[PDB]
Formats: sequence, structure tokens, C-alpha cells
Amino acid sequence: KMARKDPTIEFCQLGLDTFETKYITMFGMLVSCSFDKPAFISFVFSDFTKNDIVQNYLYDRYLIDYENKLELNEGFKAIMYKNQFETFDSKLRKIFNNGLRDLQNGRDENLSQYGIVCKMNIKVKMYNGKLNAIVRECEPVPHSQISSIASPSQCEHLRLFYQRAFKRIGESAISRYFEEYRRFFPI
DNA sequence: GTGTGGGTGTG
Repeated sequence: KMARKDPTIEFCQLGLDTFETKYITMFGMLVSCSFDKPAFISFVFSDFTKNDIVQNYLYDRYLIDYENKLELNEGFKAIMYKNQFETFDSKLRKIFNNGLRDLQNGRDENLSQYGIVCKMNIKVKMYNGKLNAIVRECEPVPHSQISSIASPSQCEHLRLFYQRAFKRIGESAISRYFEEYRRFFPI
């Protein structure tokens, strides 16, 4: 028919299926990006839980440390038509006065030292057998908006994410850009 | 339940 709502899950809270398909909201921190493709700006987010779907390589979002990597069950790829990306970057330009392009140093496009935790509704489906997830929205969820974008359960889940990254992302890395990562928090 | 999955590494 023509009437559905927007559910929410997180890798482990998935539920898709081969012939299936649906919409879901994943919360996580951006770690990489690829605006070179003329079809969109490939993005790789990350958070807690563990993906159980087959998905694809999902790269490894080489954390700030280019020494080791992580599994493809912790991060995932996110995309959105450049127009959808502009609308998304616009939400960020208000928290950074600039677009993602203004965030990167001007060379590569992957970002994993700012965090930029945000929520986004994505449309998932099996592309030949893999989970093809796109991004329908892209609202930023730093700190002055989290309590205005989430609250019921999703709020603590978001708070629990910052606790993990603090010890998982590597305490030595936060020292390389402590001020850039602390955004507006007392580290 | 839409299209924009590329990769797969790591910068």
C-alpha cells in the first residue's frame, strides 16, 4: 500500500532478507568518504553492534592509525545523490560553517578525526545478494541536537557509542587532535 | 520499500 513508518536498528538489530528490502535508521560516526565518483560521495560510517548481513568489503575505515584495521561488521557504506549530499552537507555547514569539502585538508576525503556522529534513514536491499544501503536523510547528531533528534532509547545508545570510541578509537589518537575531536566537550 | 555498489587499503 502507501503508508509506512521509519524503524531503527544497528547491524545486530538488522532484519533484512534476500527478497526483502526496507528502510532503517543507523547512527554512527563518519570515518571515510569518496566524492570522486560521479554518482555520489561514498561514505563509511561506524558504531557499535555487529553487522550480520553479507554486505560487501565495506573497506576497513582505516582508523586514525594506519597500522591495523577492523572488521567489516563494525562499519558500513552510506551514499546519497550529490543533491542529497548537498542537503546533508548543508546540515553540517551550520555546525561547521563549511561543507565537508571545507573539512578535509583538501587532499583525500576520508575523515575520522572529527567524528561527526549523525543519524540517517537508509534504504536497504539485496544488490545481487549484497546489502545495498542508500541514505534517505542525514541529520547531524553532535550534542546540542541529539536531545532534539533522539531521546527514547536511541539517546542512551548514542551516549554508549561515545564511551566505546573513547577507548576503542584509541586514546593515543585523540591526543593527535584532542581539540578537533572534543568538538565542544571537556575531553 | 527508487537509482548513486566503487572499494575491498593504508593516507
